[PDB]
Amino acid sequence: LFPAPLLAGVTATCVALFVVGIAGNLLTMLVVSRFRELRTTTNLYLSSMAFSDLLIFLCMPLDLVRLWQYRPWNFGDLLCKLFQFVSESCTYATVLTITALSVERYFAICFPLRAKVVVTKGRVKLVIFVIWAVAFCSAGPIFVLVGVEHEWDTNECRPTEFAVRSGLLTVMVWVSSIFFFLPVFCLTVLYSLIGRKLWRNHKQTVKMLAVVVFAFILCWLPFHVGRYLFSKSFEPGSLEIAQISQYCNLVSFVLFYLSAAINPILYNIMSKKYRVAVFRLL
Amino acid sequence: TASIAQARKLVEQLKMEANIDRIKVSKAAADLMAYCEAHAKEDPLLTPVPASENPFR
Amino acid sequence: GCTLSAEDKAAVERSKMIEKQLQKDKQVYRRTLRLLLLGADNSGKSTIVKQMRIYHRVKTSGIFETKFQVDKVNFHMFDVGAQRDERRKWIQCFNDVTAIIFVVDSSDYNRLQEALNDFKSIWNNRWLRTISVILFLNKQDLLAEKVLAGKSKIEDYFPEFARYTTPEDATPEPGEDPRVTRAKYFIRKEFVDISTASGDGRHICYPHFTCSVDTENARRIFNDCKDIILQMNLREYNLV
Amino acid sequence: VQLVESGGGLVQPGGSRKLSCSASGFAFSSFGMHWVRQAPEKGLEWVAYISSGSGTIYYADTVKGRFTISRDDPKNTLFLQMTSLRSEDTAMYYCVRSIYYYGSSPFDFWGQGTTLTVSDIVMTQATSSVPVTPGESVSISCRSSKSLLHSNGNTYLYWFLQRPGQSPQLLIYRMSNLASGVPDRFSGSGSGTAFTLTISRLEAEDVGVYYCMQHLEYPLTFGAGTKLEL
Amino acid sequence: ELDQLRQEAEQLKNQIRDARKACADATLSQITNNIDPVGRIQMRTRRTLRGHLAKIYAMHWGTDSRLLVSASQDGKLIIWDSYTTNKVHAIPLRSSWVMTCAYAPSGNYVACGGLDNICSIYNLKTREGNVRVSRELAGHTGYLSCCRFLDDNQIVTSSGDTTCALWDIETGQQTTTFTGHTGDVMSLSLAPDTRLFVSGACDASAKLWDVREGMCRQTFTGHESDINAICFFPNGNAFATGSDDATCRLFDLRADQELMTYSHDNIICGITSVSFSKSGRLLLAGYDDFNCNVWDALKADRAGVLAGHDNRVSCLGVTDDGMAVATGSWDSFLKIWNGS
Amino acid sequence: QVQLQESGGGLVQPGGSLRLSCAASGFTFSNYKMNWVRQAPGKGLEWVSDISQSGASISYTGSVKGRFTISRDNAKNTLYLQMNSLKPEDTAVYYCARCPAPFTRDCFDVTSTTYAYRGQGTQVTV
Ligand SMILES: CN(C)N(C)C(=O)[C@@]1(Cc2ccccc2)CCCN(C(=O)[C@@H](Cc2c[nH]c3ccccc23)NC(=O)C(C)(C)N)C1
Repeated sequence: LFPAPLLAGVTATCVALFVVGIAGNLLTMLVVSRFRELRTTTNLYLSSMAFSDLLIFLCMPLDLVRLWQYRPWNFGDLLCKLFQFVSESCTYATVLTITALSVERYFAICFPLRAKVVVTKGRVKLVIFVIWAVAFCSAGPIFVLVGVEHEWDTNECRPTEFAVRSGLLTVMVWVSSIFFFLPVFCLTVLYSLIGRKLWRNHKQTVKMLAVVVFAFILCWLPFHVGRYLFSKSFEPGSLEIAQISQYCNLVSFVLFYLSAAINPILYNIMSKKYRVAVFRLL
Repeated sequence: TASIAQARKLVEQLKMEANIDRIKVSKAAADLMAYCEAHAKEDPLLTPVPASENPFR
Repeated sequence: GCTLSAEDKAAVERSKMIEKQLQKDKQVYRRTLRLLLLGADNSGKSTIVKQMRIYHRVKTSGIFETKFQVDKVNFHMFDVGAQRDERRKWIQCFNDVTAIIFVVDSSDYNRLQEALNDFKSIWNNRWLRTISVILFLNKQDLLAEKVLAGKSKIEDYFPEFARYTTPEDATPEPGEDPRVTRAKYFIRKEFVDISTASGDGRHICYPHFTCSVDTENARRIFNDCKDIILQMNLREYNLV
Repeated sequence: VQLVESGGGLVQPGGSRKLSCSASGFAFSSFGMHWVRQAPEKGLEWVAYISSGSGTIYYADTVKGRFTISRDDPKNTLFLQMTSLRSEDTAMYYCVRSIYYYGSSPFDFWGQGTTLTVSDIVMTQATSSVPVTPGESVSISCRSSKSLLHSNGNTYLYWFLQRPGQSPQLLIYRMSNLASGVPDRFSGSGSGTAFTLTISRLEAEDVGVYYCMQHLEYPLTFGAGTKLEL
Repeated sequence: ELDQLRQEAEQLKNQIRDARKACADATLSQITNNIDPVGRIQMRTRRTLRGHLAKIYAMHWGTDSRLLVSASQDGKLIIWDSYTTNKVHAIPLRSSWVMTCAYAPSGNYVACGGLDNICSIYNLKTREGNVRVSRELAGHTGYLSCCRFLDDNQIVTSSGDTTCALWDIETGQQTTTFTGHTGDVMSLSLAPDTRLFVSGACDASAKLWDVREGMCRQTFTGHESDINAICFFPNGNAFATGSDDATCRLFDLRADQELMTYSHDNIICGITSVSFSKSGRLLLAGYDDFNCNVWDALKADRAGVLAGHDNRVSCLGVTDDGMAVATGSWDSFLKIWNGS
Repeated sequence: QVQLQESGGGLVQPGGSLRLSCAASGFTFSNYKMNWVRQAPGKGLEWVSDISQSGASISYTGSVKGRFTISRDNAKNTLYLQMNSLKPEDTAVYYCARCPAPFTRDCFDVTSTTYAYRGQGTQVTV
């Protein structure tokens, strides 16, 4: 659909993001595992996000092939379903872990002594397990929506025409939009409270929290607006909406892989313990 | 009058410690070297043992 | 497990039970906050621990410990007794306490420089770099009487007092003479200057003006420890 | 240290009984407990095992589905609930301590036992009766179907002495180590399959029946018993 | 009268120095110059013992080279099975601030002490199945630095106050007191024959004591700062020390002198622990830097480095058979090191 | 063998001057921070002055500030204290104290009753 040079440039930027994200996630996992002192409560969530982003990036080349070439899907139906299941589960786990980090930071800042009394790692691992279970159970209706569509000469991994006709598409759209509406509210409110507490010096902590929330909204709002436009693109009367839904989803694709690349920088750059650990690796 | 008592005690200690027969440093170093050489084969850290004999591997 | 005899399995089970008990001990160890109380013989920290005892033994006893609770938070204060003058060796055991409580008798200016040197040594120590200090400038009424009498002068021992003027922004207690405020602010400024001369990022000093009748020292310790824990949480949670 | 057993008596061949073992004088919660029964005019027979924590429970094959073992650490009581009691369940049941760590001495203290009347490695002790006189040397031997030596280097062979009218008393644990309170005249040795117990100078106190037990695997099995008599 | 006594002491010190210089005909490094180098000593962490909540100050090996004991400021003593990493015992202490550990040569008792000026002995092998405190020795007026068992009924302690004492455990009384030092005695090493022992205090000197006579025999005074560690050569005719200055030094009993120094320009931290190899050719020292350096005793060279811990190394010990080295540190972890 | 010997001292008229010296041996003078302490009769030891390893950082007590000057000569292994305009309150025994450990900013027990790295002192009378 899109002109060839545009897809070449998008592929170059995507592979650069792939390199950056793979390096960042590997470094984060190695640093957390190697050092017992850096095995803090927040580092468990950071490691879970690193694993989720690593799986998302390991799934990237099939996505680039799927947009880039429209090559026939000779890989099978089961792989077509499993690939998108893994991707969706990883995205849900990422956003849930972001929300969990926001909540933990709020509780540890506004109520320090009570947080140190109550917060324990044994509950943290349980929270991580519940997060992953919720991801695997909210991304589980993707074995019905997604299937290989023919017309073996031409094949693509695409949402199923029966799912589209029956109406599962809009329900899944709203279920996914919940995963945007809740994390944005939690991040915004809790980080505003943290900044208000710290603002009563401390300028960079608040500015960094505002960059983090702005990056979250910047990267995740187009993803769900593009999904809404895609779901609405299937109406036979929707002619003008096709080009916008196309370039909206391509931009959401690029910001989707931008999120997995920028998450380690946003959450690991100000530690001053991560930095010395990395320089200790040498 | 505690300072003079302490000084007397220190003088007595120095007097006792001065009367000691001392051997040469060459002989003492030779003795240390000989002990090190005679027990070299019994040192697991100096000469590591095979993994079949190591209780920690 | 495989290639383990029955006695080996029972020994492993006993070790696991020991680890369980160790975790139960670890939770309680993490709950409480440990403080080290320091001062001189004229500081009056004995009255401070006596009034902490409101919040609820061999002759050669090396350490005295008192416990108290503020808002369901357990504090453990350790007072050093029956030890020699040399502190360079046994002070390293308190390099992981939450805070150091330094008590100073501000009434007499003869030993104020000794207290300042003690504060310098505590602040600049290699193993006490991380620890914050809660500074109590005790015996405020005696200092007020000494500065109202006019017999004793602070410029004799601190010549820069004559050039000192109290800051325009200040919060004097009602009914307090300007001379008392100037003396108190200069005395606190000495310690604050020492504190801010180096290592301000890692640890913070918390100066207070207390007395023998004052009964709010427990709340002050609670608030300062809350701020210390807040700073530690900011450091740990990748916020800074 | 004291273990006192309660329960036992005339029971029908279909009834249910509960045995209790009250412990005092030692840290009960940190010891594993065993039940051992001895049929009238017969040898010992292991029954059940509950660990220091209640995680691990073992049973003999003959009582696996009917018996159950439990402990009440605050009360320092050990129980054994028995159901579907048969005529071969008539024996005297003992309460045995056992603590396991590097260098411990399991099976050291036995209870006085309570009698009940109802209306696998093979350990071989060839000898049954031996005539002795005080001031002599005697040797008691036993054999094992399976090699008792382990990769650890331990052998896991135990020797007990049951004097007439008393409970068994541990003599040697893990085939060579002498138990505390046991005279130095007793010595233990043997290969990985055949073992021997030596008494240097006999006394009137040494007269009794001697049993050998293996602790390599469960169930724990005993020997027939070699009886020394004057 | 004081001036005359000071002059006499100065004259005696001068003549002692002259006598020591007369015997210094050759250096240790000159004699061992043609000896072959040890090479490179590579060691790996075989086991890592976890379970302590706070920093570890002391550890000790059993006479069977399998069992350990360690102390932390949580107020806990843990006895480990080094072969299988099993915790055999866990002993809660009455005072959190514990500075030292000792394991009885028989293996029936364990002692400890610290900021409380008391040495507490615990009975490991009781008929009740628990570890209980057997005796509290309460004569010292300063913090307890080191403990060393002589028998099941005799123990030698060094304390923050300048004295050292020998105790009778059954009666709980000081049999002998050693009163030579002028600073905190920080370490203590028993001789193989257990007829003598050495100590290092917060002055720059070390003293050789006679256990039975209860008096000082020699003083060595070679370092520049506080001595933190001391250990005996396996022969029993020499010993080594570690001090706040970066150097470690080897002293000689028979020649009454100092044999060689173990220092490097890149080392500007203090030595916390000192131990020897079974053959005596390797000297292992822990540092304020989070590493441990292996030294060649005969020729002052750094054969290898132990770089596992991520905090200050506080304790160090070598088994009686020379099989392994255990290293404790302020990050609350113990590591067992072995060769290849 | 750590040794510290003080040289200057004597009877001084009020408004006079003195110069104290402290020849040090048994340690590397360059790596240690040096102090001056005094003990007036009927009082405890008081810290007087202080100087770092290179002389960059110098500190005085308020009682003697503006009159006393401390300096060191790392090549000659000696420590100096120039006492100008002496007062009758300055009659004490002056000691030359050594910091316990090298490469450190903090000195702990220089004014302790029994300190190992301190001199025998010199008498100054005004
Ligand atoms: C051209 N556009 C209009 N078309 C036809 C598309 O299919 C797209 C463009 C695109 C083609 C190829 C490569 C990259 C982007 C636009 C839409 C997105 N999308 C997807 O595949 C979805 C399917 C889906 C899963 N849960 C839902 C819930 C509600 C609606 C939809 C879905 N999955 C994913 O986004 C990930 C990366 C998580 N696996 C692809």
